[PDB]
Amino acid sequence: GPVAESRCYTQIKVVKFSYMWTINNFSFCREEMGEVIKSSTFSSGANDKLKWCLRVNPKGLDEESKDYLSLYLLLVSCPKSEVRAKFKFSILNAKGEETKAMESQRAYRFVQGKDWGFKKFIRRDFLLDEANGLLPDDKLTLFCEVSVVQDSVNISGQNTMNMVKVPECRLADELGGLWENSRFTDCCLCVAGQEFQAHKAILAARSPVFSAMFEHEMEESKKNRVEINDVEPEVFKEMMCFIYTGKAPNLDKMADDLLAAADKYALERLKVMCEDALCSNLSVENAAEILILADLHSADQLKTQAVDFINYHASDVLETSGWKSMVVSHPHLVAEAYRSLA
Amino acid sequence: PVAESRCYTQIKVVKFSYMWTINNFSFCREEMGEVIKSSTFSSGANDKLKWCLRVNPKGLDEESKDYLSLYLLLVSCPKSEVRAKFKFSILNAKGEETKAMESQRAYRFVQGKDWGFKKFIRRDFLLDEANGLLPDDKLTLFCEVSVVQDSVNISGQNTMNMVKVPECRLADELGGLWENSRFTDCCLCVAGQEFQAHKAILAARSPVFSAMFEHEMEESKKNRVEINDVEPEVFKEMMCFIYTGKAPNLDKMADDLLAAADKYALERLKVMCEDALCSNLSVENAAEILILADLHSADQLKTQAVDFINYHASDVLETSGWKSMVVSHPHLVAEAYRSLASAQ
Amino acid sequence: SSGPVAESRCYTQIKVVKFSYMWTINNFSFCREEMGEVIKSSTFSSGANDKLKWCLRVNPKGLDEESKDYLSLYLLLVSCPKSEVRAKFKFSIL
Amino acid sequence: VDFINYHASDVLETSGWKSMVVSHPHLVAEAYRSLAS
Repeated sequence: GPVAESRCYTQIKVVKFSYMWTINNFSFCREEMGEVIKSSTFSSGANDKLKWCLRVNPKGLDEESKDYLSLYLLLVSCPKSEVRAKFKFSILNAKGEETKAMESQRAYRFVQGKDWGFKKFIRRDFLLDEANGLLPDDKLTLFCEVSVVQDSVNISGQNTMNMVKVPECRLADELGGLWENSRFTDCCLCVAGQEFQAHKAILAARSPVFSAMFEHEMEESKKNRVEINDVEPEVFKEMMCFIYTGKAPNLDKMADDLLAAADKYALERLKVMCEDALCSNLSVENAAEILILADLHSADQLKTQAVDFINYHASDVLETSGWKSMVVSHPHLVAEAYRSLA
Repeated sequence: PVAESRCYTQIKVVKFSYMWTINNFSFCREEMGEVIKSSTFSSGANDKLKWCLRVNPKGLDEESKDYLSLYLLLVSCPKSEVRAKFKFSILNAKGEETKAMESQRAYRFVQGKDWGFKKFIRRDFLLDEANGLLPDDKLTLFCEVSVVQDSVNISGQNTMNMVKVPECRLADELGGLWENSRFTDCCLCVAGQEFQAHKAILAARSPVFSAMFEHEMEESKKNRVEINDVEPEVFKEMMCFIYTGKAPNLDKMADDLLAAADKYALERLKVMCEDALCSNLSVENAAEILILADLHSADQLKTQAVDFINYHASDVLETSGWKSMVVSHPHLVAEAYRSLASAQ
Repeated sequence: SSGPVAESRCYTQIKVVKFSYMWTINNFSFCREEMGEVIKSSTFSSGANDKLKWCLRVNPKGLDEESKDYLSLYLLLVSCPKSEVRAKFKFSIL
Repeated sequence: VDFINYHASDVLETSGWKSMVVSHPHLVAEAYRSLAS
C-alpha cells in the first residue's frame, strides 16, 4: 500500500489582488490576426518581486476563434519559481458592472513567461454591439482578479530555521577581481601580438588542453611565453572572463565564434551552452550554416537539433543558396540527414 | 471554460540523493514518537534550498507500534513551492537496494512541510540478524529525490528543442587545485605539517589574507608562511571550502571553524556555520554558544540564542553554563536583559 | 448649504491576504491559571508583509463574571507601523 | 528589583547599572529571572 501523508494540517496562504486595464479606442487597433497588445506590468504590492500582465489578441487565432477576443494572463517575471494562481476575467460595462465574469476552475501553475488564458473569451460581434454598452466611448475596460495560492505551513512548535538571510552564491564576483586589477599573474599569453596577462591554475583546471600544452615541453624552456595565434582578441577576452567569472554575458550576440574557441580547447561545458545558444537562433535561411559549423567542429547536440529542424522544415530550406552550395561541394552531410529523414 | 497554455513547457527533473547512516540504532531508545532527525543536505546545485530527512525509531501510536516510520522534511527555501518525488530504500552489506518503496506521484513541498512513508518497514523484521541489515549495528538508508521544476522553453523564436545546460561543475573545477594539489606557488604550514596552496583564490576570497600577502610579505617571504593558531582537521575543511565552495563536514565541527572564519573574514562560511549552530540549539549549551558568538563577533547567533533563552529560561537558568556565563561575562548578560526588555 | 454623498471616481477593488496559524497548548489540563489570568501566544506574522505581527491570547478560565466557566480567546496585534489594519478572523479547535 | 523591571527602559544608560554589571553579576541575573517570571 504505497501512500504518503503529511503529518501537518493543510494550511493555505492566498493573496487576492486585482487589476483594471482600460484600452482607449479599441475599435481602432487595425485588428490583424495574430496581433498582441500587452498591458503594463502590475503587481499586488506585497508581490515579493513578481510581475504579471494581461494580453489581448483583438482578433483570435487559427480557425475556431476568428470571431472572438482571447484574453490571457501572463507571468512576466518571478524569482525563478512556480506560482499557483487562480485568475478571473470580466469586462465592466457602462454601468460599472461585471458582465463577462468567468473564473478558472482550479489553481493553474505559472512559471516566468508562461501564459494561461481562455481562448474564445468573448464573441467579438457581441462585444462591438452598442446595445450591450460594453464600450462606452469606444473604451474597453478589462478587470482581472488574481488569487495567488501558496500553501504555507505555519505552526507554533518552534521556528527551526527562523531568520537565516544567508548570502547568495556570489562566487563569481570575487573571481572577477583577478582580471581587471590583474593582480600579478605568472605567465604571458598573446593573441596575434597584443599583450594580456593571465594565470595558469584556473586555465589548467578548467581546460585540459591548456594543461597539456603548458605542462608538456614548455615549462622547462618557454614557460613564460605562449602565442595563441588562431582567435581574435575581442572574443578571447570573453573566453577568459568566462574561464574566470564562470559566466559569459556577451555570448548570444557573438555565439558564432565562441563555439569555435570552446571546441578548439575542448571546453565541453562552454561548447554545450554555446550550442544551446546557437540552437535557439535557428532559422530556415541559415540552418545550413549552423549545421555545417556543428559538423566541422564535431558538435553533437547542435548537430542533432539542426538535423531535426531541417527534417521538419525541408519545405523551404531547399531554395536557399547556402543549401545548394553545401550540397554541391560536400555530399556526405546530405546522406546522414537523408538517412535520418528516412 | 477551460484555460489553455499556448506554449511549450520543459518538464525538467533535477535528481539527487543522500546516503545516511545512524550510529548504534538498536540502542537509540527514543520511543512514543520521539523524532531522530538528520543534518540538512542540499541538492547539489542551488544550495539556497536545503532538504533533510526524519525518522521515528518506533512508530508512534497503537496502529503503527511495530513499524519504523520514515519522513522527508524540507528545512529552508526562498518562499516558494517545490514539487519533489521521493523514493526510500535500504542498502544491505553488498550495497544493493532491497526494500524499495515508491511514491506514485510528485508531492508538493514548502518550508517546514514533511512528506514521507508511515509504516515504512517493521523494526523487528529489520532487526532480524538473518536479513543482515545491520552490519556493526549500523542502519544505512538511501533517499532518492527528483525535483521537478517545469521551466518554459526559454522565451525566444520557434518554441524550443530538448536537453538544456548540464549544470556546469564550476565549483569542483575550482576545487581541483587542492586534492591533486596541481602545482601550487606558495607553501603554507599548520603546526609543522606541510600543505601546498595558491595565492589568487586566497586573496580573492578572504580579505584578511589579501591584506596579508601584499603588505611586507611578497618581497621577502612570499613562498613560506607558518600558521600556528589552528588544528589541521579543520584547516582541511576551510581549505576545501575556499576551493570547492562547499563544506560537507560542517555540522560536526562548527565550533572552531567559526573562530577561524571570523579571523580571516570568511563571511559566507561564517553564516552557514551560524545556521548550523542555530539548528543545534539546546538548553544545556545555549550559554556556551552565546559566549562563542559574542567572542567571535557573530550577530545572528547572539539574537537567536537570546531569543531561545527568552523562551526557555524555565530550565536554562539551572544549567552550569548559565552560572559560568554570569560569573565570567557580565556584559552579554546585560545585552540579553535588554533583548528581553525590548521583547517585553 | 447642501452636502450630499461624496463620489469616489474610481472603481472599488480590494486586496485580501488570508493566512493561518496553528497553536498547540501542551498539557492544557495542567496549565492551571486561575480567574482573570491570561496566557499569551508567540508572535506570528502573515508572510506577505512582516510589518504586522500578531499573537493569540487565551484566558483558561474566562475573565469577568459573565464568562465564569468559559474559554476566552483573543487575537492581538503586537506591532504595526503607526497605521490601522482592517483584518478579519475566525478561530476553531482541532 | 520590581522598580527596575518596570523602568528598565532608561536605567540602562545610567552609570550605576554598568557598575553593577562589572561588579555584581548575580544581581543582574536575579533581576533577569524576576523579569522572566
